[PDB]
Amino acid sequence: ETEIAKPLADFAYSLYQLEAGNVFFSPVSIFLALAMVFFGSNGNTNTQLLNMFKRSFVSSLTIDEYYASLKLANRLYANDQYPILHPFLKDVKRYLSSDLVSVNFADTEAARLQINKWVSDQTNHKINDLLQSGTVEANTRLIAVNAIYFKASWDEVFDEAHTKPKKFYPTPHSSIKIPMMTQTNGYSYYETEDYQFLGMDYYPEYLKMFILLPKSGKTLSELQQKFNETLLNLVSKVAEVKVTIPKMKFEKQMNLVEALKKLGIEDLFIPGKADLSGICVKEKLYVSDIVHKAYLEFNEEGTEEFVADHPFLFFIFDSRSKAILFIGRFSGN
Repeated sequence: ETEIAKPLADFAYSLYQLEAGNVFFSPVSIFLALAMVFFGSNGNTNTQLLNMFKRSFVSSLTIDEYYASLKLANRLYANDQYPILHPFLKDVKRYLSSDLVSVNFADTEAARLQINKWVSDQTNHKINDLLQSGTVEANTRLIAVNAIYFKASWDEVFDEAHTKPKKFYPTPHSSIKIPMMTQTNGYSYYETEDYQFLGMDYYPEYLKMFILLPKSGKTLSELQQKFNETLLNLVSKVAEVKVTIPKMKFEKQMNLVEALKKLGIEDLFIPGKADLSGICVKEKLYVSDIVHKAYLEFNEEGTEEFVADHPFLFFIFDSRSKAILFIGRFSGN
């Protein structure tokens, strides 16, 4: 549980810094995807994986997460031609509640459609078309598709009649008028010279969303180069706040190969060089594409003093495991 939290949060931020005005993804979803190939990898492939996200222990994390709903859709799709080692299929289910499925890549479009529909199922049809065309090819060996579906009501829902459009400042010069939610209520709170830090509970209340709102004459960009830690900000919160935050919708699809390459994971995507001998010994597998989509709303109702009217960072936190389920940024597009 907590043993995973610290390298998970360090991985979360590292990817967040490689990122575009608004950002939204699930560190946990990608981290368990990496977990799957780590389990199946050896040699240099496995070392670059191990050095990236730092035997598991994650089976302790996975058991934490379920029971509103939180559903993981973590899955490898392996070309038909390849026999797959049985211990890997057992461990990936036992310790990660994930699996590898052998699939007919002949008829590339139909396989792609079957996968996107599988992903739709586990995401109550809110993560759809996760695979874009030309991510699968009749000779593709291994693709990883990756998402978490999170639906939860605010502990303290907003009164829709107070949702007034207000000025939001991508930069102190410029301005754009957007719908914002307001209410006055009890919230977790902490403050420095440089930012405010707000906690908004979901229900159940160990699910919370957090916002780091830069104060004073500091922009998000300069502040970002000073974290993360985010997990420590957790420990320091204690307050009644009048909260005004944008009411918005995040739907980010991301092909992660280039970010993960930049992070130091490379052999995994190189044919011939990738070592997935723990998945298939009778043929050379390699990852053509890891694809991730993340959906989430700032809604009066939840997912689907403090005025967040300039750029801010946000993350969705599970206090049980201390896991950063989602991390993101809102800059006004």
